[PDB]
Amino acid sequence: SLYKGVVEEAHNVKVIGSGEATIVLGHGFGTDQSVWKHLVPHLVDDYRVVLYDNMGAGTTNPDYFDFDRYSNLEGYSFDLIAILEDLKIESCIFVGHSVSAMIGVLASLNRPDLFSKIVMISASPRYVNDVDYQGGFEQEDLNQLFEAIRSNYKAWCLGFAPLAVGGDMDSIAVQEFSRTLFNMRPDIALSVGQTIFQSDMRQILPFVTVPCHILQSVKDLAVPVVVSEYLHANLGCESVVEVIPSDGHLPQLSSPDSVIPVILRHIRNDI
Repeated sequence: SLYKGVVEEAHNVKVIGSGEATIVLGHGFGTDQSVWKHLVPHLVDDYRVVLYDNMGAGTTNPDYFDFDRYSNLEGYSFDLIAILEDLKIESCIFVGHSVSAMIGVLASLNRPDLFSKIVMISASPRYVNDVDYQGGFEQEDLNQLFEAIRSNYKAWCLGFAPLAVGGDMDSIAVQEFSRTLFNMRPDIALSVGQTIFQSDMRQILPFVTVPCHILQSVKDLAVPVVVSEYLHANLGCESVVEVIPSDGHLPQLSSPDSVIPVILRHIRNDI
């Protein structure tokens, strides 16, 4: 089949660890499964861990990027479901970073039986400000971002990576994220950037039935703190919010000492 060439090969699927329960880790825009490097060592002894890359990431084949399939987030949610079915995983804890949080939400709406919980990191149901909604961006801000990608992809990557990652502009996390951003095919980065930035998942939040743990940095370029409160209030499922005293959109990569313990508590404990 209902959701789908090897699925495991196309998504660079890696299955590691051992245990009764399975954790599936979904990464955000501009990075890949390497974003979970500091988390994975704390999971492998207790859980089976599934890592995969989103179609369109620089580590994936650009010839497999189906513009119709990925014209909405549902295309990524069907790839996630196909990965779970391919592996015969009947239930998982899903940890979704950035766009993967909404991808996970959508997959749980299509298949709630496959998810016991969703742990979101840097999630947002809508980036653009609306009448009674603070997303953090005006349409003009996105228009400037897309113009910069059209004009000079390399310069945009170098200017955007320290802003998205936060903290020290010469850190290893900034260098890793500039590298994975620049590994994307520029036209795919622009197409995906537009699909994500123009998404609006608000209407479906009350229909979510899988419990959600909402985690984010207090200072995140793409996610005002208010978005975490908006998610908690509007998700129809049982949810909990934890705002971390950290800076950055990829905090599990840039501040692991303070961020990893928080992610671990939400994975290991139920609401």
